[PDB]
Amino acid sequence: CSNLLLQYGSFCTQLNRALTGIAVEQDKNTQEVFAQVKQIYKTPPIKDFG
Amino acid sequence: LGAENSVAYSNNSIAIPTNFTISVTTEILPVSMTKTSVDCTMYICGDSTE
Amino acid sequence: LQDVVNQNAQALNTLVKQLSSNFGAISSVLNDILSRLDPPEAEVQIDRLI
Ligand SMILES: *[C@@H]1O[C@H](CO)[C@@H](O)[C@H](O)[C@H]1NC(C)=O
Ligand SMILES: *[C@@H]1O[C@H](CO)[C@@H](O)[C@H](O)[C@H]1NC(C)=O
Repeated sequence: CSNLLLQYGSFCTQLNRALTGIAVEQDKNTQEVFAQVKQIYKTPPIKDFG
Repeated sequence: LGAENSVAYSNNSIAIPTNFTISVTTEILPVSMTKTSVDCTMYICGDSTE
Repeated sequence: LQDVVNQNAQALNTLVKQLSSNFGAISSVLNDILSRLDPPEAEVQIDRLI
């Protein structure tokens, strides 16, 4: 079967590249939507809050 | 995630800027791709009548 | 910007390289098929390639 697939161009490479691009772009979405400030602030002890 | 930072919350203090800075940043947007066309019969059959 | 051009070029190169693929037929050049096999049983090969 591996030999017989070799006569069909690069279908497998195309599919793998497409899926890898998909996998990259979701985590890019996450980094874009969440990480917008590069100073992790520390929660102050809640006492007053008006 | 980034350098740690904390801010001294308190209900009788205010922190105000006293000097500014005019910065300039670049944003890059694609607009259009290469206007491609394809000849069906030529690419699928070359120059054969059959 | 470079990514768009790179992706388009790579896709077109893959499409062109797909021509060198016998798809299980006797040869990857239709002219060879025409010059080698008479029409009565060359249509099967032609149909596979198409
Ligand atoms: C908030 O303001 C009140 C004023 O009534 C004060 O008693 C309290 O100490 C303040 N909280 C601070 C300074 O954390
Ligand atoms: C504000 O920043 C400019 C930028 O160099 C400086 O020349 C000026 O003295 C500053 N003014 C202050 C710190 O009051």
